[PDB]
Amino acid sequence: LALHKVIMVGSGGVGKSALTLQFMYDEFVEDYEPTKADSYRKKVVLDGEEVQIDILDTAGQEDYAAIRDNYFRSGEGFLCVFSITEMESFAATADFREQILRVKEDENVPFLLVGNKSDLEDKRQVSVEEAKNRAEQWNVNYVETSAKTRANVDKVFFDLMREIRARL
Ligand SMILES: Nc1nc2c(ncn2[C@@H]2O[C@H](COP(=O)(O)OP(=O)(O)O)[C@@H](O)[C@H]2O)c(=O)[nH]1
Ligand SMILES: *S(=O)(=O)c1ccc(S(=O)(=O)Nc2ncccc2Cl)cc1
Ligand SMILES: [Ca+2]
Ligand SMILES: [Cl-]
Repeated sequence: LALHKVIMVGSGGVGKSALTLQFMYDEFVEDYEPTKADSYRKKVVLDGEEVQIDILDTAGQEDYAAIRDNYFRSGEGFLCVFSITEMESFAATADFREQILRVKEDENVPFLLVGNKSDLEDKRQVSVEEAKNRAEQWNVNYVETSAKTRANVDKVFFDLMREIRARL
């Protein structure tokens, strides 16, 4: 099977693990150890083709730059997550983008900008407009998700795999 290597990136508390666990296990998991990184593998039928998705749920603990870069080098696509309720997590996505680009050397690397916690509209700090503008500047798609309601969870994983399939 095609193996699509996906890496979750984003600053702390944005929903990397919650998104991953909703996708993997159809549960909203609210207390996942913030410092625990893990890998997940699932067989999925992508546009009618059985493939395997491998998800690296990063947790920020790899501070050694060479090792962090080695992990990103092995990734084929990235879900770059921020929380719509934390402006600083949106700002932080620039850093992950730069890190990925330094390693992958390809501005067209499969990459979605993911604004999570869309079920907390009353706590929004990041406008849809400014996130769409950033996605336009980077030539990536912007999708808002909720790990709590499952809104667009399958979409971001499947659309990232579609980019991996098309581009690689
Ligand atoms: N309401 C809401 N809470 C969320 C959502 N995603 C994550 N959370 C909560 O935000 C906290 C941190 O999420 P987590 O996935 O552990 O963040 P990580 O550090 O990026 O892996 C947890 O308490 C989650 O329950 C979401 O879409 N909606
Ligand atoms: S490794 O498999 O021993 C390993 C994987 C992931 C981490 S981390 O998620 O805590 N940190 C990390 N890893 C890759 C890219 C960025 C970041 Cl922050 C640590 C070890
Ligand atoms: Ca986590
Ligand atoms: Cl792992």
